[PDB]
Amino acid sequence: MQYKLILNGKTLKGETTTEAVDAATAEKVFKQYANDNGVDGEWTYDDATKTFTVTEGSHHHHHHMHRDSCPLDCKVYVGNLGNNGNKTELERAFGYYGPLRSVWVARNPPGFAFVEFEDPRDAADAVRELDGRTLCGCRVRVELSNGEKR
RNA sequence: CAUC
Repeated sequence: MQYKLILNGKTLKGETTTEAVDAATAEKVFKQYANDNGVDGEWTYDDATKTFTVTEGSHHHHHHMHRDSCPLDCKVYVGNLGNNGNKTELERAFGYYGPLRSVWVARNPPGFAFVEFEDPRDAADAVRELDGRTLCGCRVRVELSNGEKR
């Protein structure tokens, strides 16, 4: 019986078919043809239209409509926290919403500090649920850090 | 939004 395959990639994309028994032969035929175009992403199958797919993430190229919202932008600010310069509380508070990359706190009876996350969405979620309330024992103004010029 |  014949089966289909789609090679959804950034630049090289396409589709083909083959005579097989089922996935037990189609899943060891398309593996060659896909690598001959050069795709080798998410190996998929549809059990109602009998059509494989391989949505690319292996030919080492991708871009879309993003720039000033990347892993570089993840720096954050926190202040009016309460008298604490030990980082541990705010560090687990930050990394709780999602993994950090760096944390800083000052030297003179502080209640003010700085932070950097790994995903800019970890910083965004943290900023959205750490602000204007309380964390250590104060009112926590929490913002993205303005401390850059590219 | 710096006390590094």
